[PDB]
Amino acid sequence: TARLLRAPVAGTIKLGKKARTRPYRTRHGEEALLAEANFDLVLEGKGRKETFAILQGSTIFVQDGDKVAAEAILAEVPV
Repeated sequence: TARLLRAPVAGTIKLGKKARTRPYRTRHGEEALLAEANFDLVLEGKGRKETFAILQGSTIFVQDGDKVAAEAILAEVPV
């Protein structure tokens, strides 16, 4: 019922100014974040900047400034 968003490349996470998040314990008991507004998540790769539309109600598994590897889970987006 939800799509998983993964990092296409290694890079650093920028949540941005429009981002509104807050603590969230997922259905599997993991400590994460809940998007309480629509915002763009940014992944700064070496060769390109990737940007992802995040919907209100999405789970966010990363924090601003995190360094992530390619294929790391970034978010779970309800459909």
